[PDB]
Amino acid sequence: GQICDEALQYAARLRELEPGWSATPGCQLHDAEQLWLDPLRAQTDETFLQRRLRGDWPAEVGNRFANWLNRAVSSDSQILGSPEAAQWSQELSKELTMFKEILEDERD
Amino acid sequence: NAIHIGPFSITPAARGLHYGGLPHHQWTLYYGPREMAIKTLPDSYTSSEVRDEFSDIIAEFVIDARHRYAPDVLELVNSDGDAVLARVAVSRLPEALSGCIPDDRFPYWLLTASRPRLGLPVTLNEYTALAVELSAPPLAWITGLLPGEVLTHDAEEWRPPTSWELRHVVGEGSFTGVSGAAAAALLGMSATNFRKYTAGDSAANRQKISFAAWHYLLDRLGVKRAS
Amino acid sequence: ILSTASVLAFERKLDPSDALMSAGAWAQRDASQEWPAVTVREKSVRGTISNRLKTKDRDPAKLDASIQSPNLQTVDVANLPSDADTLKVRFTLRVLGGAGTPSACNDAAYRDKLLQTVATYVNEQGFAELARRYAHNLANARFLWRNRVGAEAVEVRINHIRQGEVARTWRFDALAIGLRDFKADAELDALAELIASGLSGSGHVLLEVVAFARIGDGQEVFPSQELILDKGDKKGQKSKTLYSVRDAAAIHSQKIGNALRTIDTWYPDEDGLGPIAVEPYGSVTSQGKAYRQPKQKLDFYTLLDNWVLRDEAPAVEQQHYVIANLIRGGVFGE
Amino acid sequence: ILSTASVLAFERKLDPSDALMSAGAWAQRDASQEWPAVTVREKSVRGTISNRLKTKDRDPAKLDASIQSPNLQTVDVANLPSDADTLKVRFTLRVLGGAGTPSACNDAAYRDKLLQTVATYVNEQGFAELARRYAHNLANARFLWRNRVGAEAVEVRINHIRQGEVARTWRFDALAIGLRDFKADAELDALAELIASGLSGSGHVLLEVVAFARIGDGQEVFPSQELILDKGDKKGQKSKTLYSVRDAAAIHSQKIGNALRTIDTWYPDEDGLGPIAVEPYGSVTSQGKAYRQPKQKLDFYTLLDNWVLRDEAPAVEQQHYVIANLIRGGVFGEAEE
Repeated sequence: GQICDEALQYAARLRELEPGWSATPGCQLHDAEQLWLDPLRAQTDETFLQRRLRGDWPAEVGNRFANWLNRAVSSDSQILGSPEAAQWSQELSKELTMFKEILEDERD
Repeated sequence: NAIHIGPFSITPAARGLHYGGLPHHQWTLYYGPREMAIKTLPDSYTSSEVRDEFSDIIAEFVIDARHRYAPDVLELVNSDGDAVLARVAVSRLPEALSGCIPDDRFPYWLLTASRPRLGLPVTLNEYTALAVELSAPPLAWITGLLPGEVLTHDAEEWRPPTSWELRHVVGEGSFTGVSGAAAAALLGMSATNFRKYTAGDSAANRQKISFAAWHYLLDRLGVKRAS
Repeated sequence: ILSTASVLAFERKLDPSDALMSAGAWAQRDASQEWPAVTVREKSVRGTISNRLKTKDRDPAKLDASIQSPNLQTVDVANLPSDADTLKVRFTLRVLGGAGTPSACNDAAYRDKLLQTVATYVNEQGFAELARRYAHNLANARFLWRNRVGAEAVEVRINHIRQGEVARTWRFDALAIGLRDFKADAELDALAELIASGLSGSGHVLLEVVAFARIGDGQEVFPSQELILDKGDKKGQKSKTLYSVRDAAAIHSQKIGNALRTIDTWYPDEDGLGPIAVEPYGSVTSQGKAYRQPKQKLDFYTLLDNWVLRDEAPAVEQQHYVIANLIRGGVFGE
Repeated sequence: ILSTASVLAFERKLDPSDALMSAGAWAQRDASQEWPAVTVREKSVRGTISNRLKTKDRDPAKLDASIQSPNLQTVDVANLPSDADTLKVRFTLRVLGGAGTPSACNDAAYRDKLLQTVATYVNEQGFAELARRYAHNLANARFLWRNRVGAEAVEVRINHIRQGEVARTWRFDALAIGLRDFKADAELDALAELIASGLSGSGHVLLEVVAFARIGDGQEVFPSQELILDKGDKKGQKSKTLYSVRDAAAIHSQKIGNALRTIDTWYPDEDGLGPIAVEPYGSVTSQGKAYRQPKQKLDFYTLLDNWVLRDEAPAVEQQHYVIANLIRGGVFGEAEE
């Protein structure tokens, strides 16, 4: 819960810190998650791409955050074969669901 | 006014400077001939402060040399392959190892901890014999910092250690942490007759330690097993 | 005392090339040297949400809102031309021999024991059973995976190429030879004797395998699907990319190799399902299940460990399976 | 009184270049100057679970669940084109000479004692045995490591290049000359004479070695494999990279050099395995074993210290092995591991 709040605060401070949303040279899926972490559309940003970003909320980026959480939490047959690792994954999924709800509350 | 911490030596730069209005000197920390660090410390620093400025670099050297020259680890496992029963830090390998995967034909196996494992089937009595023969002393990593011709058992190839090599193991700043008085008491010798070994040049009444005294001292400090 | 080596690696025998795709008309196949290659092209695709979402959701309004977005993707596709009904797939297969020797091994004693164990297998019987099943999998066009289902007539031309020119030809109707049973035929036995001569190291075998599939005019062929990065946008092959050698649709060589070693009919769970590919814990990814499950003592590792260490040589069918796994190659180690 | 030098370093002789791979058709082997290079491509690989498992695994639910989620990799691959069946591998090789002089040495007494020991070796016999074995390993295309295995016809062209043009040409059938024994042949002995002239310092030897292997159309060739560094990847990155020099698939120079010095037949274990590369404690990585293990007195260092310090000259084949290790070069002395 501290790591989820730290990620939310880092996303909020990164969003407030950058003045514009700058286009990147050859940035696929970094732009893909950065659209979920995006500020408003700028003068360089297109109205069509801004409308496409505003229309769809980035919950799938939250799924990518779950992929980051699976990167953070090491799992194996010692936890998958046991009952405690499933409960730890369920708690991590509940925290990721709360973080995904907080993220999806902004967009859409 | 150089400072000696075991094999390390901290020397000043023989002419100071004025930094921020105050007089300073450059102190160099050497490990033998290799220069490890330079700091610029003020005057009116006592030698304890000069020691505690370089103590962190000395400690990181000790950490890296302890991890780098760590002895090998054999593991006694059962017939499945997992479930370690015992571990033993050896200073040598049992000479009959050749790459094995344990099966259930024998109930006890002795593998290396290194990953393309070598192993041998044992029966808990030859495991005890191998562990008694090949075990490593608690300070075996200091043997990594020694020239290897002062650690040999062949008396024809052995040469006695210098004063700098002797300061790795004997002295208050040494890696064993054993003073010259305690090392004199280990060898059944007077502190003065033992201080004759730690002079540095052969003119100032310095004789060399003998083969038996050096190897028995390495045995008693817990550095080399010396069987 | 003898134990199994901790590193033990075998180079594969039966190296196939990448299978190139080309197109032409039927009965032009005897002049099929200038047939143009099947080009991979791009197209757009936009279909609504067909996947099973979480049911009993009491919100049809979000369903209707999701339906209003077409989710346009871009898809690589490969079709025959409109004036060709025959897909020609060409590759080469090299048979080398020396199937007992590992390329890397720790123990020399285990290496000599395994070498003499494969030697007693070869002295007891040659590679002729395995070569017969490999010649069957060459005979039927199993290496056409989805280009074989729903074909009118598939024909396999196999050229043994001793010098730079053709030394012998075989011609098979690949729908006559089934994908189920292993029959006998004099030309098929001659091909099997050639493959067994290659696998025994008595000769150097290089085969050119051409398969003609009568699918239809402008029909869709199925090359190997590449791995697609999810970094870009909805364009630039966002869903499907097809493998290609230079301006030609192609199949991966390990796809061909998986189809060639589909000879395992000795797995204990069933025999009415037909052959599967030889694998330690012989498993098919289409079913997501593992035959030769190691609780039963019939996986490759337990069989090889009982055969080599304890000298409990298994049944001759399981011996064929173990030698087929050594022909397949692998990394067998801890 | 005379001890070994604490520092002793020898630069290598027999410098090969990187071997570049091109592809063409056989019987165009004389017009192989515009043959296009073999390029390195990528492809995808889906893998099964085909390795050994622990007893913590092999529960059937766990094994089938592992088969449910597969492993997808990208792999660098190199093939011939579908209209070409001949791999061409070209490099250059410099034979230099001066094989006794160390590049760095502590003791001058050890230096000139070692120099006169190599001088008595050269006076007693030339480099003719060593150059004969080196020209053999040039003749059979052993530097094609896996590209030689199962090939229909291998042909080696060696052009000795004196000024900017060809001064002599040799042509060999590499499948005729075995990988097992060192035979005799007059063209091969002329090549051995040239290499022994280079090793003795009497001349300047530059050779250009071209090898042709008839593999087949579209078959897979095997360049050198690089080392991939990825720390916490995306579970579908590259698992195999191949070496390439300007988008041409290539073999490392030290790979070619390890295949050139595969001349050690005098190791005490056996001789039915064949020659191995000359190493101190002569060791093959594929067998995971050290022949010339120093518990027997046939490793490089005990032989060299007996020959130089105590004048116990070994057998003439062990002297061949010691001089081959001095030609190989190395860091000898008290930089010990």
